[PDB]
Amino acid sequence: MLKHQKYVYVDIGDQKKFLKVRFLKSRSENNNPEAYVILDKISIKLPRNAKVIKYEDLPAEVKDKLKLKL
Amino acid sequence: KPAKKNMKSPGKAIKFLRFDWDKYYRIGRQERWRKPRGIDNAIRLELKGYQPKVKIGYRTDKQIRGLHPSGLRPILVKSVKDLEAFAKGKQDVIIIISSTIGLRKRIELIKKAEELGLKIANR
Amino acid sequence: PSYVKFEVPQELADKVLEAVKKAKDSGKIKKGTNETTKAVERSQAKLVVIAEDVQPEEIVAHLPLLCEEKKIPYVYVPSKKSLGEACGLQVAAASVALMDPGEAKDLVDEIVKRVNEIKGKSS
Amino acid sequence: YPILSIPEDKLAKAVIKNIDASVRDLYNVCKAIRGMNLKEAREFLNNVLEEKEALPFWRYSHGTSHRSNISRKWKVKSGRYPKKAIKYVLKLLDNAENNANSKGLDIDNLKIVHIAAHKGLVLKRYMTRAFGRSTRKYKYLSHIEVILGE
Amino acid sequence: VIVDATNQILGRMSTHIAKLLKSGKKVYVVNAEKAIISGPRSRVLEGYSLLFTVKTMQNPYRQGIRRPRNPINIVKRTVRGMLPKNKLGKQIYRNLKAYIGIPKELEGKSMIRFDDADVSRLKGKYITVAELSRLLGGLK
RNA sequence: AGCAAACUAAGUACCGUGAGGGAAAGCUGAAAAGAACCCCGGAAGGGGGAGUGCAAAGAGCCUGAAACCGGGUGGUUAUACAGGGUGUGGCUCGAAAGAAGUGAACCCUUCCGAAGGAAAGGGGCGCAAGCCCUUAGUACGAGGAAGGGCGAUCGGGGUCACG
RNA sequence: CGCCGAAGAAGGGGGGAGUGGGUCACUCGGCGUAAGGUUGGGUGGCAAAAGGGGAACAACCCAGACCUGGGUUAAGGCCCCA
RNA sequence: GGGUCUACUGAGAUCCUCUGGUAGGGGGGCGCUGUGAUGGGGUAGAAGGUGGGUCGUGAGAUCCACUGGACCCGUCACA
Repeated sequence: MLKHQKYVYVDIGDQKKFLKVRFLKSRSENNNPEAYVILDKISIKLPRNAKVIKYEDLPAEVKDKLKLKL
Repeated sequence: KPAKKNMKSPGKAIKFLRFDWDKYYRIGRQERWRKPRGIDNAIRLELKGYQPKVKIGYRTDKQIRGLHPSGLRPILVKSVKDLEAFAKGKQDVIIIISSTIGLRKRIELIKKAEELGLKIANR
Repeated sequence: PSYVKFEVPQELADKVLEAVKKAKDSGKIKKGTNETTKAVERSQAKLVVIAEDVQPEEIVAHLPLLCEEKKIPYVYVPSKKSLGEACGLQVAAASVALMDPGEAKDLVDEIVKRVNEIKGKSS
Repeated sequence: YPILSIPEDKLAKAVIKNIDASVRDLYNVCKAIRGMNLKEAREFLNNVLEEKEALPFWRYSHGTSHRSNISRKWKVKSGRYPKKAIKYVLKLLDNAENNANSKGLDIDNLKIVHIAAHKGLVLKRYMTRAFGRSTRKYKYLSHIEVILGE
Repeated sequence: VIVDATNQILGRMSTHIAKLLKSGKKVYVVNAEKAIISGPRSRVLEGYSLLFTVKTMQNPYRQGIRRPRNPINIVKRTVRGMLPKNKLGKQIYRNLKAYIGIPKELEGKSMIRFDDADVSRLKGKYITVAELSRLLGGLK
């Protein structure tokens, strides 16, 4: 189901835990916050066909709601 | 409340799998129970130590019979409308948001609970 | 907000959490109301965080007066779930106290002094 | 394509399709050189190609008996020469370093980190025993994959 | 833990060994050739001779095989064949040692007897262990 | 399965000298966009790398179970059993889905107490083996209640040791 | 006398069956010397009756398994296996 | 099983009592596929599969991660 790339997993510390939210290919921006809706689903292993994003890749505005969970 | 766990932990339930599930794989993956209607069969004869034949006597207590493991009452939901008919109030039941509901409907659906003080498991 | 006495803006209460985050790593933190409350009586506490959303409230409502009589600073924080994860816990935590900031010396202090004026105008 | 631990840019993957090599004998091959460096492995096979020493079997031993050419791999004393099999394996690993050469690696310091043995595809023919009967004479194919890296 | 079987009844002395065995403490026996069995010479040999297959002997005692004829062979089967048949029964049997005379390094330690196994409890007509191997095939 | 028949031909291939009997076999995505191009091999819709495209499980093409076999993860073996449930453990997985920091797990302390049910001492009796009254239905107790102290894993899954 | 009975009912009617090869133990027969033979009377299991002992066991003794837990007991046994 | 309360028809309280099991009879309950409906609903985030939580004596139910890539359940009644 991940192959649709209608989800994106979050890399934090690249350790053995991973976070996932639903990405928006629309909204056309790199700083757009609304293209990202935070959920609460920490995952043990990185899924096979998953698409990975780095924590530093996030817009700085959204780091706030996330680093606390880190 | 303190008398919730004090029968399940000592009264350790039994998987109750089919008679002779161990030998042949054609049963194990079936992973259920049946009543052996045989003659030379064993458990129907109640021979010792053979995951003894199911019987009614192993019930759970009616005070908690089918209670949610958190103690509340398990009742499911399927759409926004079902919420209003919550029984009594948030004090004795817990809700399982649909296993199949969509997120674009979940986001509003989930918000409806905590504003009413409900308890949600599949958050 | 029954036990809550004065309002703290979000821009201030949030600033506690990263210090709390900066506390757990290289300092001592108590999790558990029966433990955290004992810190006040043992006078071992220095900073206290209180969640203004508990239910019921009397389990935490008695802390603000008992901590005040020993003249120890404390603050109200939005969500126990946010605090619970800040405790590295998968579940919320209601009462948490600061045993030692460790490396958090330079930021715990101004929080204590810069909340007094809010309480200073709050009598 | 199993192990994905070491960073990929230092790995070489090459695979082969539907080749005549009785997997019954191929089982030795993957356990033959697993983790050994390619260099000695290549001639190790060549050594067995002209019977300097045999090759170990581990359990499919029926038919093949003790040589006097086997002590490198310890408890093994079952030796048989799988040339029609092993020829492919040499032929297969040849296709490997082409990838390695493609991406700028060091040939000598490479590691056989995964070698794959697998059932091939099935071909259907019928033998002919006596008494107006018929029997099974299927020709068993094979697929062998290998993972090379530094 | 060390026990002397001098002037003790092997069958009787055997018993409290076993409980010590089931206890889980390592034991020893010395001067085992000094136990006795009630009965006249004919029977006690005959009651043992019946089991023979062949004669010879060609190792140090260590085997423990289907037919005992060394002086400290006989004690073992009498103590072994009186032990649990479950897996620990074998494992407990590993913790027993047999001896003739006195091992040097165990002299300076205590020993105990089983009063129930005293010869005095028996009327008479007994034979010492070491006498058996003379007839049983033990050159010693 | 649906008449045999949904398919490149179905009474077709075929078995029978003959009247006759009588099969099997569907899905590429919407658009072939069918992987141009570069390296290996001679080649193989073969390998590798790149590219198309939401997605390539891209020709053997929807989804893809087991019996199977191979690599790996986790335990684990050459004094020794079939197996399973069972007690004690050891080692391992534990993101969510179960408990749980609004207190798990673990220690104490106090209390209540079913049936049932002691012992030392005392005295007496019996050759002895013991009993009799007392100590006493007391201590004890299956179960259940309170407090405290401790402080975060337990429940759970896998294997193995031995009973 | 005793027991069941209007909480749960002498008689009457009605729907639906399987069952017609038994065996053994004890006990009183017959046939036959005999027989884990056959053939009768009475009782008991078993058949369809687990659980404990007899070494394992359809029938021998104890004794009829709603379940978990505690305790006391039966037939038997109490040197070790246990 | 037998002797009190509520409900546009099943749900509660209390008391006594009964508790091996084939041939056989009888009482009640879950699942599969379709029809009618159905406060009803659910869907490009379904179905199914794999593994694993939780409910239920069970019959089974129900859930979480992933895979999938286009249609699918709850209740009643009926076949």
